[PDB]
Amino acid sequence: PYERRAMELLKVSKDKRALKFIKKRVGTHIRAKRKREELSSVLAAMRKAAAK
Amino acid sequence: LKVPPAINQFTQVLDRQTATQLLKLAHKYRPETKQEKKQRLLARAEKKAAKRPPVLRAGVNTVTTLVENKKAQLVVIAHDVDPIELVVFL
Amino acid sequence: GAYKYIQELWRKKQSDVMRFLLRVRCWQYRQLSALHRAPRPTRPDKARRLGYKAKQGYVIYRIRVRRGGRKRPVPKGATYGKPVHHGVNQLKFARSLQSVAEERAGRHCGALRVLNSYWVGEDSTYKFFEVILIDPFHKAIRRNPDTQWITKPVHKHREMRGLTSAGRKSRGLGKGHKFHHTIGGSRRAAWRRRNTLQLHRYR
Amino acid sequence: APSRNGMILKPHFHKDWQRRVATWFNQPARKIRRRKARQARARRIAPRPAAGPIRPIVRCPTVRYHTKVRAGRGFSLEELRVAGIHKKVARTIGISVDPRRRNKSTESLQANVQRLKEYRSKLVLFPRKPSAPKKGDSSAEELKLATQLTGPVMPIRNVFKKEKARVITEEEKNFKAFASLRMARANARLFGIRAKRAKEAAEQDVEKKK
Amino acid sequence: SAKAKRRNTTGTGRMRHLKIVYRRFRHGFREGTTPKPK
RNA sequence: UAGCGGCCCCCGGCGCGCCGGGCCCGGGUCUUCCCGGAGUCGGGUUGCUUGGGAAUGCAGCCCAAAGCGGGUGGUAAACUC
RNA sequence: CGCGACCUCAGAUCAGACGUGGCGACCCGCUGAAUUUAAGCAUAUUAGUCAGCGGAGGAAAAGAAACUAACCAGGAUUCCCUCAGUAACGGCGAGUGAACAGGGAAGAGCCCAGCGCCGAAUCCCCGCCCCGCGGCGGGGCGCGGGAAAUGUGGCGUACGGA
Ligand SMILES: [Mg+2]
Ligand SMILES: [Mg+2]
Ligand SMILES: [Mg+2]
Ligand SMILES: [Mg+2]
Ligand SMILES: [Mg+2]
Ligand SMILES: [Mg+2]
Ligand SMILES: [Mg+2]
Ligand SMILES: [Mg+2]
Ligand SMILES: [Mg+2]
Ligand SMILES: [Mg+2]
Ligand SMILES: [Mg+2]
Ligand SMILES: [Mg+2]
Ligand SMILES: [Mg+2]
Ligand SMILES: [Mg+2]
Ligand SMILES: [Mg+2]
Ligand SMILES: [Mg+2]
Ligand SMILES: [Mg+2]
Ligand SMILES: [Mg+2]
Ligand SMILES: [Mg+2]
Ligand SMILES: [Mg+2]
Ligand SMILES: [Mg+2]
Ligand SMILES: [Mg+2]
Repeated sequence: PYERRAMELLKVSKDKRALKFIKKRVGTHIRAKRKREELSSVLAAMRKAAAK
Repeated sequence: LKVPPAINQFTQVLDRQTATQLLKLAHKYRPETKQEKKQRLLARAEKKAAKRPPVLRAGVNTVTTLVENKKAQLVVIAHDVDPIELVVFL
Repeated sequence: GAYKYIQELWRKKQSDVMRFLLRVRCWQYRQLSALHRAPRPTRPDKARRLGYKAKQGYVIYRIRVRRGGRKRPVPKGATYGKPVHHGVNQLKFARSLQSVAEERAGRHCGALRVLNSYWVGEDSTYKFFEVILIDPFHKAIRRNPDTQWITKPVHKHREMRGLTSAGRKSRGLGKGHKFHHTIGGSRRAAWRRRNTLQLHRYR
Repeated sequence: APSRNGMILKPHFHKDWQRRVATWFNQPARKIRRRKARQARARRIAPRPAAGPIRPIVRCPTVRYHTKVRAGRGFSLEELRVAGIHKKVARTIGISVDPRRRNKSTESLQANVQRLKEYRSKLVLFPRKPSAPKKGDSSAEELKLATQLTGPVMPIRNVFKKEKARVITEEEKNFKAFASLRMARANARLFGIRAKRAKEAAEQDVEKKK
Repeated sequence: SAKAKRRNTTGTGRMRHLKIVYRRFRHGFREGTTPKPK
């Protein structure tokens, strides 16, 4: 559920508070960062499926 | 409770008439009983003195490995196993 | 192999599906009695990783543990003494609840012999566990040389001496700069060695 | 209650110390029970080396001690692999092993190889079954001469090379040690900032120029 | 009460089995045989 | 009492000759594939303890992960090798 | 409805087995004080100590690196000497207080799961027959009976391996 909600933040383009939210729950900066990039790429997959 | 679809799917089961045909098929390719095993090895001992046909393949780990191997054409499953996590993904 | 699938699945504990299954188990067990024998393992993976072997002489006991801390066992407040040791309510017991469960099962089933344990579920009030026990006299075990080390009489009541996965952690043993107090056998023997005078013959 | 003068000092005799005193009247008997067990072991494993297997040369760590040499745990996996020995057999004839060790230095690896070669030469190996000697075995004279080796087998002696009386050039006369030292410490210290001021000056110069 | 301990311990009474176990151990728990008669 | 002094019993100890069974395993070379243990790490927070001081260890609650990843590198942090 | 597979749970003076208490000098895991010191006392100290509870052996526990280092590098554990009354902690007062490197005693290393190959190639018990039987075993024979695909055995485990 938190991953879904942070995704909805990436949709509404609030990348800093989304990061804040993840860092608040999980703790460190690196883990939060690598998790964020993964979620951006799966949203890219949605961009691909809407494209083709 | 609100049951998620990945479990609900087991309620859709195979019909009686087609299922009987399936069992009709396995009845031909049954694996060998123990007593016949001693007699076949005894006859094989006679063969020693003087190719297996296809059969069923059992066990989840077997099934899945040789699914990755893309050999099996047909996979039958049982609906009522007690911890479902075993089969869900398959 | 399916087991690897099973593993990452049970790691996906937050997922809605796993949540549902654990939720049903926790209800079910809450309605059952607080200690009883399961006929087959709930987690086949955890058992195989830990040592379980589908053979005769292996039993699995489910146990319900009450949660929370340790208030001091004393009548009113009245802890007679100094304001340092007045503390009492928000105090925490040194060992886990998991080792507590193991302890209770081992004491009840004295003849048996405790291998290891794993987690299954939890409410607010309760945790739940699955303790793996063994019969040390069935010949399936005696004759198999890998396992006949448990039959030896040293390992009676391991959980009581803290040699189970939980008991090792309370001992505070480890390698390196973070685990100096235990150098030697244990925390106790360290203190003995540092606080003994060796009065020699010759001095 | 201190009178005029002393070392101020903090003795630790507040704990109940008179309880835990270890007296050492054991000692002589302990020495004997060791000595007896050692003689009985050597009597048991009669011709094998008493000390145990040979152990390799190793450099000491820490700037203080790194001139010395010790015995190690066992011969490395590369020293064995290179000498051409299956490690388990190497295990069986009394050669110390440890796998975990790395081997960065070439002189160490290579000298340990030399040391094993001398050992492998001297070794007087007996048959499994006496009736049929094999290819990889010793001669009858060698079996006759076999006898225990007392003390540590192949002792580690720290040799020093002798340098004859050289003639000094005037160049050697000129070289300035002290200045080179203080200079090099300074460049190492300041190394990072030279690059930081350089990047800032080049970056500002390029934006200002272009 | 260490004195209370000493009032009641093993040495005190018979030890009618336990004293002879020490004797059986002295000869390695030999069993069932006898010596040769004359 | 001394003495590589004697005699008599029991038990063990290393050796040798033979029977009835099991085990039929290796050393290198080149080519193609394979490889890891979750309510656990980690974080916030509370209380005890330790020489460990922006928390050495342990536990309780709550949160809750990764896979060219992770931990450690004795002053917190971001970047970096 | 009745009959039959399984699943889950009971009862049996069922056939065969095991636990239950003692001793507690030495050992292991918990819980856990105050006298007292500071010229007073309240944090510290006394002290993870006496006292309480449980469990063991002739020894126990420990143990083969989620290591030390930061040098041209060392290499499981345990114990002795030294590092040391040091770095550090503390109404910075009273006092408390380690480790690594170095020389020695002894010196031994290993095993699963998984990932995968192999007609489950595995196991226990009964019955019958032969030998032997004061540490209840070796062998042969049963459309004798169960366990086991919710995974038994062989190879093999991070030092790579097939
Ligand atoms: Mg405590
Ligand atoms: Mg004076
Ligand atoms: Mg010796
Ligand atoms: Mg005499
Ligand atoms: Mg303290
Ligand atoms: Mg913990
Ligand atoms: Mg530091
Ligand atoms: Mg009975
Ligand atoms: Mg007792
Ligand atoms: Mg006072
Ligand atoms: Mg006074
Ligand atoms: Mg006073
Ligand atoms: Mg204290
Ligand atoms: Mg203290
Ligand atoms: Mg005993
Ligand atoms: Mg032990
Ligand atoms: Mg241990
Ligand atoms: Mg270990
Ligand atoms: Mg060190
Ligand atoms: Mg092994
Ligand atoms: Mg094995
Ligand atoms: Mg396995």
